[PDB]
Amino acid sequence: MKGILGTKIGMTQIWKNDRAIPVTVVLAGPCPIVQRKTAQTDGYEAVQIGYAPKAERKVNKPMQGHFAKAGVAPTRILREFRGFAPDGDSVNVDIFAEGEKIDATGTSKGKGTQGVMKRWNFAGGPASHGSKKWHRRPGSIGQRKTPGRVYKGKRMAGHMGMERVTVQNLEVVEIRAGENLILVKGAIPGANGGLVVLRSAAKAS
Amino acid sequence: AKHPVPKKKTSKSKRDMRRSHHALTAPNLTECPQCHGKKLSHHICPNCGYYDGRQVLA
Amino acid sequence: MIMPQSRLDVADNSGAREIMCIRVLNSGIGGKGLTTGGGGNKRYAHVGDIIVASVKDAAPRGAVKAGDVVKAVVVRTSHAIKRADGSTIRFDRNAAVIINNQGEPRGTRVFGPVARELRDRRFMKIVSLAPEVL
Amino acid sequence: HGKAGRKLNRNSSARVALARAQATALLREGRIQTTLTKAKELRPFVEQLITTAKGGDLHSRRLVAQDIHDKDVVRKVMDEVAPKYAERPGGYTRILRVGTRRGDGVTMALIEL
Amino acid sequence: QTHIKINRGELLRGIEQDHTRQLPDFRPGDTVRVDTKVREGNRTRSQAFEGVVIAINGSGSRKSFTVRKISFGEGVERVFPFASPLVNQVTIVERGKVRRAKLYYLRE
RNA sequence: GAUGUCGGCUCGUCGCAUCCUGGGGCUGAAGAAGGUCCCAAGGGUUGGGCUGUUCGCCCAUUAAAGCGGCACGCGAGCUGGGUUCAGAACGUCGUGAGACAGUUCGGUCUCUAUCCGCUACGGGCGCAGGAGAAUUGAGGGGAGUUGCUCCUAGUACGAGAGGACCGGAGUGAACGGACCGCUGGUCUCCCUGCUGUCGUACCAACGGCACAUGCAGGGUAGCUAUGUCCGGAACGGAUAACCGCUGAAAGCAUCUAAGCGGGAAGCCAGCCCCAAGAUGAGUUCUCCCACUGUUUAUCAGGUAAGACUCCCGGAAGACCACCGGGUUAAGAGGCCAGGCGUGCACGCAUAGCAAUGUGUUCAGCGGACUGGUGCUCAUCAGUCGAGGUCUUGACCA
RNA sequence: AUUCCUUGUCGGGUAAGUUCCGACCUGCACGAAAGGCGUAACGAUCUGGGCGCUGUCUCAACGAGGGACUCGGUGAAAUU
RNA sequence: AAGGAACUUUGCAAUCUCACCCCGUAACUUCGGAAGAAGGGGUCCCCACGCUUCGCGUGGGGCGCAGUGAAUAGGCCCAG
Ligand SMILES: CC[C@H]1OC(=O)[C@H](C)[C@@H](OC(=O)N2CCC[C@@H]2c2cccnc2)[C@H](C)[C@@H](O[C@@H]2O[C@H](C)C[C@H](N(C)C)[C@H]2O)[C@](C)(OC)C[C@@H](C)C(=O)[C@H](C)[C@H]2NC(=O)O[C@@]21C
Ligand SMILES: [Mg+2]
Ligand SMILES: [Mg+2]
Ligand SMILES: [Mg+2]
Ligand SMILES: [Mg+2]
Ligand SMILES: [Mg+2]
Ligand SMILES: [Mg+2]
Ligand SMILES: [Mg+2]
Ligand SMILES: [Mg+2]
Ligand SMILES: [Mg+2]
Ligand SMILES: [Mg+2]
Ligand SMILES: [Mg+2]
Ligand SMILES: [Mg+2]
Repeated sequence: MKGILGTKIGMTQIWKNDRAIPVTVVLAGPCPIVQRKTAQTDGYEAVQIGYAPKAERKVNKPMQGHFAKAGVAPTRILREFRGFAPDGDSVNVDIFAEGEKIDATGTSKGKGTQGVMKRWNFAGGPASHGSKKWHRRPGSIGQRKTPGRVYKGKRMAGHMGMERVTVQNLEVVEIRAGENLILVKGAIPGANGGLVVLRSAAKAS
Repeated sequence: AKHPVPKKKTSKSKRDMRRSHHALTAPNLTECPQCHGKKLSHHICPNCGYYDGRQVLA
Repeated sequence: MIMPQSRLDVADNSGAREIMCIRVLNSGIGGKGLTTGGGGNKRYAHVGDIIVASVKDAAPRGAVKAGDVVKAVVVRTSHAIKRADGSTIRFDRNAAVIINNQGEPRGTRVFGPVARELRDRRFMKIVSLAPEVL
Repeated sequence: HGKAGRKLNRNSSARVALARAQATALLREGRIQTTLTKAKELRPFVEQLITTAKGGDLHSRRLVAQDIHDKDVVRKVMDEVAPKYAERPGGYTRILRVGTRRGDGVTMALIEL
Repeated sequence: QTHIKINRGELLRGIEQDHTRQLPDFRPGDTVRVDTKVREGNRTRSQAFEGVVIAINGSGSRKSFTVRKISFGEGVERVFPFASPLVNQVTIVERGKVRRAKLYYLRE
């Protein structure tokens, strides 16, 4: 529910007490609140937030109108957050607490066309005792005369990566408001300089 | 023999349908600000050899 | 990273010179003797892990003789072991200490350094015979 | 993936031969007409060659001689071209696109300094 | 992807100086490294690891050095983060004469 | 006028007569461990030795090491050990040529997928104006395993030996997802060292060739697992066997005949991902706005908002697609500074008979990293894109 | 290279050995120039074991080149 | 990386080994062999001294991770 938008900065090594901690640095920059979705107006409850600034010249006439209505500044990234109704213009301070478990989401790094061995952890085959199918190649796609078809969903080579990925229950190690930073234990999906969506634990333990 | 092989002739219809994307897209021709012969955007005008000043001979 | 077929140097005077891995187990030690497995898969034995093993080279005159199926705890490994502060330890050779069904050594003394991880894993008696605990 | 950052189209030795080959050509001729891509790859190697020469000392010369195996071109670059570029904060290489060839249908380009 | 005008370099450097530690002017050659073994239950021990620096990988938080020793007949290699809280102080025992940065040859 | 035949591998999916785990009933169930039957198919179901073997036997573990179907599933997917071609041998049979219930060594497994099917990705048009963007979720897919230890508690129970249910903590294994900070792997020319030979006139310094890096040592970005981080859930609703409340037919009794409650790893929902071609084509915000055309060319043509084309690039990518920049400009290159890697450059001086060593020099060199900077190219243009059908109803000047 | 029963039986080696070595004789169905038993050396012969080393494998990764993909040129095939 | 045959019908394939000099070498034998058995050491540069050269031997010194420094280049053993 209570969420924000940021940018993956990098990973570093940090200590808390006597133990080292791998940390992903997120610049969870200030988010203008740009549209309040109400059951009365939209049919569901949500908030449209904004992220990186955009030069006024780069902004088209229709997007200018959408921003001018809320009287903000044009952004570039616009996302909603269901059931989260704050007051003012969204920043991590007081939103997230040091220690709080969070749900980091982004777009995985894309690996293009990837065959069954990498894409699905296949096995491929013998590298030596007679082959033409040396390592990658799937085996049998099916059976015989029976479902003279191949099962829908059959794990096959395709475009791997560049998908939405949510990583549940990540520790909030440190927070540097004003610097608009948030240290998170572990690995968030996507590449550095990528959009990230940090929110309240989907369903906490 | 020649292992996977076609089962039936592909009809004049079916063959043609596959070619619905084979059509060449005409170049977006611009007119040269000088020599007034047509040219390609981001290229030197063929005719005068200009690209603000004259670069290529003729 | 020890696995079935891995040959290892014996870090005691139990009589065995070289043991060969037969099974990597999910290394018990609690209340009664050693505990029963935490599954039947588990591919690698690390330092502080118990393995079942066949004796391949044994010294003349000793408790443990060749071809005996025995239990041993991994004491050293070429594969690096990582500690919570960020430190790493890695040994030139991998070694084990033969143990009984209550995880106590079978020999009178331990040879060379042992991994601190053994202390954590409750192996008191091993860590007591140990010359160094790096 | 492949998020690297370089570009070959032949074998190690050959990539270096072409680079050095065309670098000597540009430096000797001042303007060469080549394939667009081939010209694109050339731009930085030759731009980097001028900066080395911009040293003026023997080492700077001898370093250029590792890539420029022409006795004369090394002198032209050392004593003539590099000095002329004295207050240019790097950049003397410009690429213009000439237009498509007959045989392969490849888009040709010019590269001048 | 979010095209924010940012110096990720510096931003990282910022959250790293609070976890960076300058240690003596060593390159290879011998050193007494004085680890603090708090891990012996509630009791805090002190053990010293003394050997030859074989490598010096990393920078900033992530900077570390590899020490190699022969302890009770068996070869031991330790990797230490410079900013490890379990490190107390490293001390040049004696300086060495090497012709490279890695000296892994010493493994034989 | 040909439906390739055993086993393996690869790849799965499905039945339940369930091997484990879940719920129960009876027990010759004190407890603990069992036995047996009922409900239950969500996930799981180890690695070796021998044999072509399936099977089976053994070793070592496990919660468990299930039985079957899918042309004894799968050879336009791989193998080719077994069997059923031609050589050859042994035993045996036959006078023989030959033969088998046999046994033994050998013995070519055919680059190009047309349709359906399956995985990825676009082009078209539709969704009653032309556009930029945010979205609901009908529907669909993924996921679903389990041990051990402690606490309850040395309690219940038991004469004792031993030893719990229920509830609550931790910590693994295997599997999966993401990630590269760590630990490592690689990093085909980023740095050094080394040989032979040929070249740059020679010396000195270098280059080629010795692989499609000559060889060695190291190694950034990247990518990577053997390295990290997270995950399977909790709550709920309806059930299964089963346990019960109220309670007749049958003045008693009965969980049922009418009604009602509880009850499973299963069902629906919840978690993650796709999702309005959901032709039933949904919703919200914002923009542009009613242009011109002789009854001779009956809708084409300037245009708006907006986009495409082209260019320079990209942690995006087969191509397309996607994201960024395009001078009103820091997009990429170069250049500057820094990081990082290599590890002390050429030249000169000194020491030595020399090989070499020392200094100058934490030198020199420099792919991909982090900034900065208008030096180079992103020039100049072209192309396209609305003026909104009708019927009913309601509100309105 | 002969044995059906058969994975005969006992021993060896292996953690575990239907194969292999050795004994044993109950030779379905050895045996003396269709030679019997043995034999050092020789073998791209066949069987079984060991040391060494290793991407054969756990379990695969990275990297290179040549195809595959894209454009311009020329343009086949079995099959139907 | 760690492991090192666990792959599998079978170490099939692919490593390891690799030239010259010195030391050294088994059962068994038809006394030839087996034998390159097995195993171990050396190898580059400079200087001085000696000799039988194209070169070699002894001494001391130098440099690198490494000296048949790159190419050509036996894996070995036990039993049938
Ligand atoms: C290598 C190319 C070569 O093919 C082969 O040699 C393979 C190996 C051979 O396989 C084989 O002969 N064999 C022998 C058994 C193992 C292998 C085989 C069989 C089936 C599939 N794959 C391999 C065939 C598949 C085999 O057919 C098979 O014959 C069997 C008698 C019946 C099979 N049916 C049931 C499908 C059939 O496919 C025939 C008899 O050939 C020789 C086929 C006929 C048409 C033929 O002569 C081709 C022109 C042939 N000659 C040529 O120059 O090119 C070919 C295509
Ligand atoms: Mg494989
Ligand atoms: Mg088939
Ligand atoms: Mg490293
Ligand atoms: Mg048949
Ligand atoms: Mg039960
Ligand atoms: Mg690395
Ligand atoms: Mg290398
Ligand atoms: Mg209920
Ligand atoms: Mg644009
Ligand atoms: Mg830059
Ligand atoms: Mg073509
Ligand atoms: Mg015999």
